[PDB]
Amino acid sequence: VVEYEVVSKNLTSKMSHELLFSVKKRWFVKPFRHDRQLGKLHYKLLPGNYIKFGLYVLKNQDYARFEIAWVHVDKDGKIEARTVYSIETYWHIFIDIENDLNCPYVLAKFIEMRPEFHKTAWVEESNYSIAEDDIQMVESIKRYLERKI
Ligand code: NI
Repeated sequence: VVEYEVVSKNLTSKMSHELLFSVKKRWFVKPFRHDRQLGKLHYKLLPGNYIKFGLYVLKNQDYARFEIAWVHVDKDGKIEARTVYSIETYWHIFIDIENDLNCPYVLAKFIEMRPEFHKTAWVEESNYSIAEDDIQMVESIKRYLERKI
């Protein structure tokens, strides 16, 4: 195993919401600890491939930046992340995606698991898996956001 770290915080002015997805498990990774105090999620990741989903929101700016990063972990414990996608848009539009009936579910779910005020977000025990592989999946999200934006 190897310990990794992302941000999950929702304050007065901004919100940084990062979740990490398991490429193999085809659903989000169950985090071993959450840090309400410093607004952080702590993961114990089997060496493998992982997508990190980033949502960054300046509320007062009605600003939302959504990213997707590829997180590669080797058996030597070495971590390397890279962004593969990024877009910037109105937060109001992003909050609207939650209620979009015909949308990329994992996306509608990520958004939906955003952190409650001053709390962190959380992930639930699951064996559930989406239909598509990580490529299709990412692409479906991209294809949508473009039409959405
Ligand atoms: Ni490798």
